[PDB]
Amino acid sequence: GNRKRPVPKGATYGKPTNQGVNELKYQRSLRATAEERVGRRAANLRVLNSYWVNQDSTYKYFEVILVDPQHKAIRRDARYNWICDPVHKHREARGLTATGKKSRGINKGHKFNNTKAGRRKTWKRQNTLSLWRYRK
Amino acid sequence: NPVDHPHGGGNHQHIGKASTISRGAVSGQKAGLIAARRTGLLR
Amino acid sequence: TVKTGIAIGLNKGKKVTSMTPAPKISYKKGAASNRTKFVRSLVREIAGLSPYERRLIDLIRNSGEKRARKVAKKRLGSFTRAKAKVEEMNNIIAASRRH
Amino acid sequence: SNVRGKRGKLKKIQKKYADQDETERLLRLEALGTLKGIEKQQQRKKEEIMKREVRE
Amino acid sequence: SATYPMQCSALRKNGFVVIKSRPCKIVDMSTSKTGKHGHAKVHLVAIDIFTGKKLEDLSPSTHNMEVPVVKRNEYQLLDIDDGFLSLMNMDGDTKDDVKAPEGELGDSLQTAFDEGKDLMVTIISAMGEEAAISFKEAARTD
Amino acid sequence: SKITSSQVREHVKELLKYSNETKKRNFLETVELQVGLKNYDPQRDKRFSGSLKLPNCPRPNMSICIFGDAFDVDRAKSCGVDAMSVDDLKKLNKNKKLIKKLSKKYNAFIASEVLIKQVPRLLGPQLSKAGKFPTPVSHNDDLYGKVTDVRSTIKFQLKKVLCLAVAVGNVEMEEDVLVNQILMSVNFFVSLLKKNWQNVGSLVVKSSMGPAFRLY
Amino acid sequence: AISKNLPILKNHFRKHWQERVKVHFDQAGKKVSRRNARATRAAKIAPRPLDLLRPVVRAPTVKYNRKVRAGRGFTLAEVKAAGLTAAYARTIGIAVDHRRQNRNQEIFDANVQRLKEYQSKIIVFPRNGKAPEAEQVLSAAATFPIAQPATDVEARAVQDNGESAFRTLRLARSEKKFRGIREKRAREKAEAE
RNA sequence: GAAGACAUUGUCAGGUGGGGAGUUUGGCUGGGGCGGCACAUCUGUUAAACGAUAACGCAGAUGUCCUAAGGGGGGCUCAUG
RNA sequence: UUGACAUUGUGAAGAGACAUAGAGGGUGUAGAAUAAGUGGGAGCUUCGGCGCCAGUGAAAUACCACUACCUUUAUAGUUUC
RNA sequence: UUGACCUCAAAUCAGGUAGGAGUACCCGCUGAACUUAAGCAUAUCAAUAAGCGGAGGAAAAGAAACCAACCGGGAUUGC
Ligand SMILES: [Mg+2]
Ligand SMILES: [Mg+2]
Repeated sequence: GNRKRPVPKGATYGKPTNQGVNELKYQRSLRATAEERVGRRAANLRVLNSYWVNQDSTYKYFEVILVDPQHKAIRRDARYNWICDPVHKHREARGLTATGKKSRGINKGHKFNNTKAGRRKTWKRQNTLSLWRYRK
Repeated sequence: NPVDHPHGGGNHQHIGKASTISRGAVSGQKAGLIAARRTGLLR
Repeated sequence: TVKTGIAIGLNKGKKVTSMTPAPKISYKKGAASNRTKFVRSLVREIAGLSPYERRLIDLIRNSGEKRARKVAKKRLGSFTRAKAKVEEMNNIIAASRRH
Repeated sequence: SNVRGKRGKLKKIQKKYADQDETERLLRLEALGTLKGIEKQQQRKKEEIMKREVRE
Repeated sequence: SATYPMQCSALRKNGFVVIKSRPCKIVDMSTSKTGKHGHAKVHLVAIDIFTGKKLEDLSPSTHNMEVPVVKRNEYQLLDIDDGFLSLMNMDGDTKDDVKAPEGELGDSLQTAFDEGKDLMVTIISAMGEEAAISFKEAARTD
Repeated sequence: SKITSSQVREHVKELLKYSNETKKRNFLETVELQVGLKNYDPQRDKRFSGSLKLPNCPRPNMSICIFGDAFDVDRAKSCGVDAMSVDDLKKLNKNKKLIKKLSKKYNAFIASEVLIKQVPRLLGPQLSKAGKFPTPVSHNDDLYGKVTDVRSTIKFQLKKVLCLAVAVGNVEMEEDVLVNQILMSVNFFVSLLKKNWQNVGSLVVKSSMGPAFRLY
Repeated sequence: AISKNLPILKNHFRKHWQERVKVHFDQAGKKVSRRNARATRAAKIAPRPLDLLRPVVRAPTVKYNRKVRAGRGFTLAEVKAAGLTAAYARTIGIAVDHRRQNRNQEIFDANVQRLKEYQSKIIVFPRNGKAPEAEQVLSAAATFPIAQPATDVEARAVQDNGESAFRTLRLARSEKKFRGIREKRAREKAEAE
């Protein structure tokens, strides 16, 4: 379901464009918050991927694949030892998994001009004022 | 005082609107006779 | 499909001698192989039909392909998928009638 | 039971008036005043016939 | 247009207003100052012409209220059958669209037509709905 | 318009083929339009009533009476149309059997503007009950012209029954005239009808002593 | 606000623009460090020429198709016509682009010729032994410049045959404009019994 | 034990909802309020014999009406005594 | 608060509504009769009989069609409650 | 009776790993109002401030389910 806005008694204290409480939607996916809770449960592991298995009216069910970056079978085996690099701590928390990149909008094309190298990065890049030594 | 109750306020102590309150009323409104089928002293 | 040599018209552009390069293998991604055809036929035999496919079978039997395509367009996304689905269900009806 | 807006009433009787007897039913409708309304509707039918009779 | 605007203070007694999209005829008007500094508010009590219900509204005096166009028209009866009057206009036009009145006016009109008087019927038009209000008898031109 | 001119032309062709050649009748056969309207209530909805004058007359010889004054009766002598005066109507003395006989005698009535007031007072409401009520005529207008007009009148009035019928014309007219008159009558009917071309239950064309033909 | 006869200005400075102001004070120092990086890279790859060989290739749009420029890498068909595999070309310093195609024989021949001259000009060392040092140059692009092709000769004979080159353009535009209606009329004429 | 594919839960849709949120609540003016409109206009006058010219100056008017009460032509002369 | 869809499976009965295939049906009184209404109709005839003039009745009768309202069977029917 | 398998546990079992700090720059979530519109509600401020989660010396992105419509170009990033 949706994300109810956590305000006491529905009062938002602002302009009427921000008075919505009920029909607001979370920007990340249920798959994303599922693997993020799994990563917090096993912080010594690394989240690789996730997949849907089942659902009902109340819950959605996912299975999360995790890899141990301290086990010697992953310290060796050069196909997988890239996960032991410290830049991959909490990929699911930084949105670097498959559904994380899907929710961040990282794709090539004219349909992704807002979100292609990072939405906030592009916003800073096109809201920066660039002044040179010899003013153009 | 009217900040404290629906019945508060006025230059005379009086209720104002009718004191019979709908069952579909919300919290803070249900002060009075809630969902009264009839009122008054029957004889 | 040769160009005309002038800047506007039907086949505008400069005439250059063509080469017709070698075909890329990625252009045949959706091509059906024998092994996947065999797998798809076997799992269709094993699993049978979904409920909307069953009621589509009833709609070709009773109310005709126009109502079948309308219901399949409502059920699936687009009219193209609806036309392909109604065509393959008509094939299932013909094959089961042969059975 | 096949006219409009009757099943909405029939749900409420199953919800809250399933365990009831006719003495209590007559007491509650007399205390709620619907019986007077039923009486006046049948009375209005009676003067609907009666005015035609007086015309004739 | 069917209806035209007016001001509350411009309104006065025995005039027509639109209240809750109903043609209404005013019986009572009362103006009371809101606060000592403020403008007075107009409280209007009116009766629907067709249904007879009592409708009231209060508004600012400077506010504009909607006003219907009411036309009263004079006709002669031809027949009363199935609850629908049949009327006859000057220059010989005939309408049967008017439903017969359902109250004591309708009863008195039915008895008068049964015992055979020549009856003059006043029907009013306001906002696309039509009704009969009163009947007289033609004293001359029998 | 759901109904098409070519379909009207076709159905008129077998209609006139049956009426003229295969089974001819001695009396002149009138072509009838019989309509039934759908999803409509006489009690609640507004009762539509309207009239149109066809260019070529459906019934040339139908009986008409002119209630009239001295000038109207003197003109009616020239017109050749039956008339009774105000003195004659007073003679009648509101006797029900004789006025019922007159109502079954004459299909149509034409009355003067002056006397149309007391036509109900001398004659009563049985004309409104029958549905034949006199049509107004004035001193300025031509009586024989309005006799031709009333003989060419087509009237749709709702009443209580949800089915109507009018006489479009004769069998003996020309095919294009019959097509044009039936098309303009259907157009007039749907113009009177609210929510047009969807509250049309059925349209039937027929000839007198002929089978029905269904146009939608 | 609005005032004397002046043009309407659109200055987008209603955000907190003073939080994002980049003044390039480090232009000169950045240039110096950039030259330092080039020199240390050249010393690290001390015989090799600091950049790969790029193909000549035709610029995309109608505004720029009159010009020719440098591409990303050579086509696999081009390197097979030159007579060496793509992996070997990548190891000896030839940029290979697996995703561009050859539809133009002149561009194909130019790139094959350019690869032939590169293979004639380079020296490839043995992988094990002597390393006969050979005094690097720093720019394969400067040793193989991109040349615009000569499209015509500067003097010819006038060949006039009466079409004015304006009627031709106008008629071509007209037949493109009224193409599809003519096959529509032809189709209904054909299916008219 | 009870209840049972109904409740519950999720998403949409209609109603209700000063319990709560945000905001508004004309101008002229012999102070403001009430009153009036001098707020868009028209005639006569103030107005000082070109034009312009104020006041909550004076006497009034407008938010329409007309297939002729418009256009052309012909004939005739009106109020009153 | 109300409705829909999902959660949501498994079984029996009883009603109702449409599609299109066809059947029959209509009794206040008066009037030769059982008048559902409309509209055409003065000639239709198969009997040379029935209508028409005429009787009664709000409504008139042959010979034509149409439209409702009823009951009535059936479909690899469509469906709702 | 004995021996497996599956699933679930317990150990101060053998060996490991996570938390907190910093946070200028980076990757996300969440999220205003003052202000401007000469009033104000959409809008603007701003996909910003505040709040929360997570990294590195950079991070992120990255080798097309791309751009194009041309004689076509050819991962990403930056000017
Ligand atoms: Mg939630
Ligand atoms: Mg109080």
